[PDB]
Amino acid sequence: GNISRYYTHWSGSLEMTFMFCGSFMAAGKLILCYTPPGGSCPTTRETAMLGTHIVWDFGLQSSVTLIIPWISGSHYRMSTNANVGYVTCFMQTNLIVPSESSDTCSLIGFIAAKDDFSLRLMRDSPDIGQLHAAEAAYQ
Amino acid sequence: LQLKLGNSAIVTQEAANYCCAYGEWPNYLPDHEAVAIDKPTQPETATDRFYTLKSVKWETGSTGWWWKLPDALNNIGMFGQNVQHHYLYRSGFLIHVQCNATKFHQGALLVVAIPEHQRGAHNTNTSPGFDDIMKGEEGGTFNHPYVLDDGTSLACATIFPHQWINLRTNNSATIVLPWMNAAPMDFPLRHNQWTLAIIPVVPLGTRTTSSMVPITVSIAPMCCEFNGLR
Amino acid sequence: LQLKLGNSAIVTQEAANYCCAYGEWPNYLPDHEAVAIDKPTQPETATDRFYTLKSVKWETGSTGWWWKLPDALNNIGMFGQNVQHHYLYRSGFLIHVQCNATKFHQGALLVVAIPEHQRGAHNTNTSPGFDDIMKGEEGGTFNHPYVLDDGTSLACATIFPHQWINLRTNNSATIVLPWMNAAPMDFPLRHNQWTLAIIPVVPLGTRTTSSMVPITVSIAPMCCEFNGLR
Amino acid sequence: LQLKLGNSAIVTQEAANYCCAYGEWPNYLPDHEAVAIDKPTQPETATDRFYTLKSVKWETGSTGWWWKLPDALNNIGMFGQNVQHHYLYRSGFLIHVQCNATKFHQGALLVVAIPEHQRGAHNTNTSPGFDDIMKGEEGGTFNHPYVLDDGTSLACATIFPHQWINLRTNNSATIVLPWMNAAPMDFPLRHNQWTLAIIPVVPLGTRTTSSMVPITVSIAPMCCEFNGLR
Amino acid sequence: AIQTRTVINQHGVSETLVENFLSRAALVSKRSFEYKDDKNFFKWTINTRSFVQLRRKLELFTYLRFDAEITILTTVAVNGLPDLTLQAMFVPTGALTPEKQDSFHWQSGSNASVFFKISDPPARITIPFMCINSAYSVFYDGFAGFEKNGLYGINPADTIGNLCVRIVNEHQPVGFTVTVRVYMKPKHIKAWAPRPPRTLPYMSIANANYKG
Repeated sequence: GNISRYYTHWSGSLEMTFMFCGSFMAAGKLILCYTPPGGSCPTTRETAMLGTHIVWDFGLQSSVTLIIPWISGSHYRMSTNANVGYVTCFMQTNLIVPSESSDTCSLIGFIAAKDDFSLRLMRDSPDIGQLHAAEAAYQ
Repeated sequence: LQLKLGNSAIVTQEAANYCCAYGEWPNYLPDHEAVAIDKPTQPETATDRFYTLKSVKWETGSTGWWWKLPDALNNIGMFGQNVQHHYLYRSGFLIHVQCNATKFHQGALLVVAIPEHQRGAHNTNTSPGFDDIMKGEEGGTFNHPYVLDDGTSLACATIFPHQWINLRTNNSATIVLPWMNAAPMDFPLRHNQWTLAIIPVVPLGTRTTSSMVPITVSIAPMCCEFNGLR
Repeated sequence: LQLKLGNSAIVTQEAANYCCAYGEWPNYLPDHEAVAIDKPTQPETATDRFYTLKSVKWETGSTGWWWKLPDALNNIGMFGQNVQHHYLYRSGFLIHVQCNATKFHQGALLVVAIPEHQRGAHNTNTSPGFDDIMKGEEGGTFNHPYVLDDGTSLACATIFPHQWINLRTNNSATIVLPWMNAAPMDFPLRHNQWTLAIIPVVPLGTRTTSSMVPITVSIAPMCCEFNGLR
Repeated sequence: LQLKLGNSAIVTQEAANYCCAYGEWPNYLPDHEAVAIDKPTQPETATDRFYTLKSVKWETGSTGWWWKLPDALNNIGMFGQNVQHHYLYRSGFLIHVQCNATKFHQGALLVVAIPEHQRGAHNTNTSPGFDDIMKGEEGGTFNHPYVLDDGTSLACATIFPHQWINLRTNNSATIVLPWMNAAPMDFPLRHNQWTLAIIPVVPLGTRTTSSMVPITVSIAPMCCEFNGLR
Repeated sequence: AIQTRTVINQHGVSETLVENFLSRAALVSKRSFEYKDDKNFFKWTINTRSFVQLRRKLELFTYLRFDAEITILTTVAVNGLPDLTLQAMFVPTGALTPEKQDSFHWQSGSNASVFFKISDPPARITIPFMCINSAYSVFYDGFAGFEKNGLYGINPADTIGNLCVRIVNEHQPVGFTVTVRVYMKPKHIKAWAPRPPRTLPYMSIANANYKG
């Protein structure tokens, strides 16, 4: 996200990775969905399963990865890209933990770009704008 | 190992061995049996994907669950849309049943696929009606699992294609169903070739009186054909 | 498998794979870069051994820990005695981080080695002083681990050489650090090339409100040189 | 000769020669231009069929008719269902225009396909709105056919891909349109690549004051792609 | 707001080269000084941390090795315009910086002086890679000294030098304002060990303190 805001036009596939960080005996299932651009984000688990999805049992497999095929938004002044796609997660089952593991278990997500990812038309990043000891390099 | 089929994928770590029902793998309709409706069309992917049902709660007083195929899928996705627009169909099935238990849960499940499970009703002469049979995605519950709700026995239900889930050894089961009919095509809205039954032979148990295990059913149509329409 | 190095040995049973920082293995100073102080002397063993620090207590409200290299070792053993008698040094590092948890503990740690982690202070214009940086063997604690205490992000801290410890999958982490400087030698008492940071991204958990996991850090200087002295 | 394409067929006896627009036949997206959305999916038949519109009544005071592509097809059949579910598309077009006249009718039609016919409004500064452009299957009527409703001329409209229907010589016209865009894919609900315009240059005539000729438009998407979705 | 989209046709990795990512002539200093014969001349310690956007781009790395292409763009404004000679003198580390307009350090036989007029194209020189080490330390996890606040983050081998700019002309009856814009373009760039971007606003020039 940060390196792409130095550029105007971006393009390519991305790489999500979700890591389950519960206990060893925590079990359950998730539906990780991919909604393409244009399509509506699912609101139910059943609509979620009808799309491109992953039924991920995290009872033994702690990490799952998913290729995001080709988002590719840009910058417009004549206005944003807005909706270019969604990754959505639903509970297929309940979280099943033993009575000595914690009730609450956490997921973390990762994103990387793939080798087809490309950036174009370098601009200024909007992230940090403008302080102390500034005029010390002059006196 | 992942069960990848279409844009659906069942992403697990442990799944040992499938059951191939009657040793038969699902193939398409061969070019000597198709004297009928000319060249039954094949989407080849659009139906052939896992349809993961709503999970059922296994508890200590569970008698069992059943889904009828293709009635469990006749209103779901591109399978269920092709069922409403087409008149004939032919499909096998990949069924994956999975349990979410810890090493402190116990219990055994007979996961059995029954060809043409004509059901009986209990303590009456009237046949089961339409709503007593065609339950859809929700499926049904065994009233008397010991007789398989048809006057037979559950003890001999291993004559059918079956898998055991003993929570010591495994939590998953895979049955691969071929086309099971006396006709090459059939009529999906009014006849079922398979009933997937999941029956707890040994009931569920841990100590704190409210032991509960998710059971998840994923059904994939295999080699699913339909009549022409063009 | 044992991490045997010198008269020190880390005797474990499970340790899967090290992280080699920027793909570079620590080597000695090559014979074209040593135009400087003539033939920097090598004890070859006397420093090159594991220095196992005091273990830190990971709990639910832990924000994280950091050690600066070689400041964490400048008063320990034959490394720390050579730091006080020599003027220059060059070394890589083998770092082994280990957790002692059961299968009922949960939590994730980002074990990250940061080259030249210049720290910032919070809500002031004054730079961090000497005592705010040079903590020695005890190390420091992250005040704001989400910004890595330097205005950046923790989310992007995987741009550095890092390892994950997810207590489901692993409890150990090994990072092999090369020499990381713009100069071939440097000055161990007043500049740090590496900061080993251990930050819990997912906090620790079990049921009984006082969950606690030991984290043990073992640092070995690799290919550790020093100036002549004779 | 029959124009057979899919389960649609235009079964005529006389149709002399198509117009191939800019000499280009519609092909699929080649494997060097598809750096974009990966492998744009092809139904290969389900859209590629004739969609025969409602016939228009040509009379003596007719100024002309226009349909915008693919706006004329965005709510029709499996093309229009794929337009509502997909985000991108790429298609050429086969257009067959046909007249039903006797040998006592007279009149000439310019059947012209205009790439990116951006329309103007008459006697105002406001641009044409959405309802003034996106007419759908019904299409529109030329307000001022002499300027082509865009400030240009109809006399020079033969610079575009065109066919003449002179009711002495022919009553049919076939234009084969390739993909006409500066991008390889585009967005079917909000941009039109082609406008099929049918304009009577010589008006219709017989004696009894109410001369009327059916004009029938059949549009087939050719080589119609869409983005993946899986 | 209105929401749009375009089919993006890209191929190639050449614009994200670190040479292309960083070699542009950026404004690195701008001062006014009045003139009537460090007041009354331009003196700037050549850093990269004056403006926060070049600072955040270069703090994407740990080590940088580059030559600096300095362009000096002087405009004048009276309090027409006379044509004035300016001296821009690069004073490296180890040389002595002027403190007056008429100091003898402006007569430097060893510092790189450039003499240029307003009517000319802008003065442009390339300061080489000046460091004692192989790269500039963008970050420095150390101290410049140990004796009573030898400051943290300061590396003695990072000092480019000073850019001292004066007016070679003598005093005039007219008074005028000299604005010196200094543009730096880093050249022949090598970069090492990329870092997370800064997410919080900078508080000081000399350190990495954060307010949150």
